[PDB]
Amino acid sequence: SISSQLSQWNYNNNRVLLKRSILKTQAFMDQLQEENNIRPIFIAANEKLHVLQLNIKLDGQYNTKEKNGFNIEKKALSKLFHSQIVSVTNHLNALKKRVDDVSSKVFITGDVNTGKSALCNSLLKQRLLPEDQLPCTNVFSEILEARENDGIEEVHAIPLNIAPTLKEAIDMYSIQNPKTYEIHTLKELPDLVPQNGKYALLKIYIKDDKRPASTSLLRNGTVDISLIDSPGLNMDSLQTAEVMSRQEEIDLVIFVVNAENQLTLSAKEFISLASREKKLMFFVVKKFDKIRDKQRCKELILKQIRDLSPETYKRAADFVHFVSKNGYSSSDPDPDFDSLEDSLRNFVLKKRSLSKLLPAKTYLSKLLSDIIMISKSNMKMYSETKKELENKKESNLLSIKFFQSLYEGTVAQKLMVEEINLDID
Amino acid sequence: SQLSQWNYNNNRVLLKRSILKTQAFMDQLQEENNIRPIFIAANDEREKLHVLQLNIKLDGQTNIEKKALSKLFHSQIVSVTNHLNALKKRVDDVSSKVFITGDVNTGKSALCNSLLKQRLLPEDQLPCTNVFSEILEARENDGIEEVHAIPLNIAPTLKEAIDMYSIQNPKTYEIHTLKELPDLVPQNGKYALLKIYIKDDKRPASTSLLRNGTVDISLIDSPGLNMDSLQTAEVMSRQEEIDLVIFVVNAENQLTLSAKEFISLASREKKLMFFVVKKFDKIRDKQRCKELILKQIRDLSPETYKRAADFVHFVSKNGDYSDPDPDFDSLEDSLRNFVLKKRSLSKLLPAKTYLSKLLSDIIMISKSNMKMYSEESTKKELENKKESNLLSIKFFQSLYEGTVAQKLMVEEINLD
Ligand SMILES: Nc1nc2c(ncn2[C@@H]2O[C@H](COP(=O)(O)OP(=O)(O)OP(=O)(O)O)[C@@H](O)[C@H]2O)c(=O)[nH]1
Ligand SMILES: Nc1nc2c(ncn2[C@@H]2O[C@H](COP(=O)(O)OP(=O)(O)OP(=O)(O)O)[C@@H](O)[C@H]2O)c(=O)[nH]1
Ligand SMILES: [Mg+2]
Ligand SMILES: [Mg+2]
Ligand code: NA
Ligand code: NA
Repeated sequence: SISSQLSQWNYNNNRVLLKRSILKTQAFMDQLQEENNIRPIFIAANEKLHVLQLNIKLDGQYNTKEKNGFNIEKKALSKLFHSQIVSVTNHLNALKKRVDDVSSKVFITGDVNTGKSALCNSLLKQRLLPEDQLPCTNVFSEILEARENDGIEEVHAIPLNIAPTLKEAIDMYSIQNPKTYEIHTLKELPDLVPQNGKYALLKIYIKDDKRPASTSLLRNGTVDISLIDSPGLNMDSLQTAEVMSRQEEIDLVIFVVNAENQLTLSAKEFISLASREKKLMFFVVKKFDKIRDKQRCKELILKQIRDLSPETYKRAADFVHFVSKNGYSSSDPDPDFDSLEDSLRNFVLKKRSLSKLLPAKTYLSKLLSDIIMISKSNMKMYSETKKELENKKESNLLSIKFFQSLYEGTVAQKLMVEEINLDID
Repeated sequence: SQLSQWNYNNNRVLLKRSILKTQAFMDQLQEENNIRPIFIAANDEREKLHVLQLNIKLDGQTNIEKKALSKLFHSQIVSVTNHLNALKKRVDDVSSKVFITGDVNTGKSALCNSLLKQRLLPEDQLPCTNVFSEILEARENDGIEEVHAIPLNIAPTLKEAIDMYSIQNPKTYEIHTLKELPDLVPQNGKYALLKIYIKDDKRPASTSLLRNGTVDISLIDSPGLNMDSLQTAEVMSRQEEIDLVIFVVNAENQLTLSAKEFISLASREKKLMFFVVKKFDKIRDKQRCKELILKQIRDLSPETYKRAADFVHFVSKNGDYSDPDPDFDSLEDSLRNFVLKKRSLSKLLPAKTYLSKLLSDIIMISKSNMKMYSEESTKKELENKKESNLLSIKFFQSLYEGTVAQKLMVEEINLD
């Protein structure tokens, strides 16, 4: 208890440190946007940024080995860069809201038909979420404890018509404000989960009465936990975008891998984007019982995880798992699943600083790195009609002082962020 | 049948001329866009375009002015120009290249082995085919059954490496036997394409597909979609260089997003393609899985849907003929009908469909650019800017009259 009390003490301290770091990194962000507005900055270069990358893609156009670049002039690129500034600011606010929150939101996502719904059902030891051979979950399914809903086991279907976008409709939901959700029982879930054109979020309130609290995930007595079953990747273009959007508003990712396909391209597109903030995530490989070349399949998944996120591969004993339990509490042990359940429980409940706060430090360190790289480039370059020349030389000097100060500030802030130690437990 | 082939050769010559005329229209637009940018719309809006649609996406992330948009659209011109080149090569070729592609682990290689009734191409549960494996009749290689492996280092990129290939030029390929095939197919970082010469003597010519005696056929086993970003890109590019598509669908997933991205792009020219639903024996809800796939076919290509009996097939034939299969026999019969008998539909129609689509887009671009300049800063700038407007208006007047006339030329090519 003394170690658990030191962890809670350390966690609340680091929570305060990262909240201030987000505040000041956002202020460096705000300085960039204000500077880019008055005189455009330099984005071109001939290595790459982590978060502030400006990558232009033509829809329906695939470059096999083409130059890209497109040779857009400076002023047009900076107007597109402003969208990258807004995107990072929204992500920064998503991290700040998560840091202030004390609850841990777990995200179980992956390609279509990998077994995410079956894995969530396994975590609760009850067949609650619909599972099907054909594409099933089309609406985000969030399982919560029944305490918040006064102890009634029912489903709150968040309608999509209450807000212009999905994110705004989810944020609108409050149990005290009816008609922002429709009351449904637990038994219409097969009818609710495919209606992606009607509902944005399914608030599923249940009681984790099955299995005692010492080894139950939702009823741990320590941390409020939220379980979110995600629609499949590689199905719809908008569906993928919505899954991308959720990743920024959840604390923990459990990525479900189909053993035959290994990490697919649609899967790599998610993990690499999540890696902007999430140094560590869970990789659960289902349907491994089918594989007959297990050793070669073994090495192929790990080799891909090593590249997509080497910290997870470094800690593969706790984060890489190969389960076969499919569509509970049977007389059979199933040690593969129990080992994931213990590793998961240990991560969410004992290592708060690692499970909850590490995404903030990783993103801050990466975002500050980019602002350092951007300042360095604009410095070297700004160092390099007649009537219009006098004001162009004056404006160039007015921003070389800006990028000099912004350079100095972010080099300092990066070193300050590294002073935070989240691997205490 | 003697008369029927005379109309085929005439249309092959008629399409060849329209391709050369549209190729020149493309060059003129690219030349004009370089000296003075053109007016284009980014989103769909109304009166949308078929092939020259310009949709912008910032990679990694539920604005832009005239100059910058035209630089973006220039790369779309060269893609259409390169696509027009690949079509011109196809109308030149009297053979039919059949492309068997789809998502990873759908059964692309297994379907090729079934069409040849021979366990030739490697099959594996885990991702296997990474190099384009194309199968020819051994009569083109002096009757020698071997593998010609085209190295990738012989040319800067992959496309030029295949066109470099010549059986008479040595070391532009590497001689390999058929048994080593499991070792060459995963080396996408070393080889660009595998030339596989076999003899289709396992079944008589009346039922064989490669040795039919009527039409030269080439069977191409494709790397799986949704694996690598570059690997998917080369699959996009190979589509433009083949005459027929056999899309292999994974039954439990139906048409994935990566699948829809192939088909929708191939729909720009190919109104008809084959859909083989493999692993259908494992499906529990066969009726609902059938309906799901068919509905997706209807939206992705209605022409294939109205002929679903000839193009949409559900086969349980798998890897793991050392007994005939009725569901699979219906696939080969309909396939043989498409490549051998209905040559004008399977070989010439793609060229015509692209031309009618592209020419329709030039007309709209020319018409819209035309009226838009007709609406309207130092004194030196204005006088030069005015003359450039007059120069671009006169250009699009010529391009409008040229492509409207070429539109009628293409629509009067009667295939049936
Ligand atoms: N052999 C085996 N079958 C599995 C496993 N996990 C799921 N399945 C089966 O594969 C199918 C997929 O079940 P789901 O729970 O719905 O997986 P999903 O990721 O949620 O699929 P979608 O929601 O539609 O995107 C089900 O029929 C399961 O019975 C597994 O670990 N091993
Ligand atoms: N049940 C069933 N299994 C199949 C079927 N076709 C192939 N398989 C099996 O699924 C696996 C796929 O093998 P492949 O022939 O290489 O399929 P593929 O499309 O070429 O996969 P890649 O080349 O790696 O992209 C093999 O182990 C086959 O035995 C089928 O129609 N039904
Ligand atoms: Mg699901
Ligand atoms: Mg294959
Ligand atoms: Na499913
Ligand atoms: Na395979």
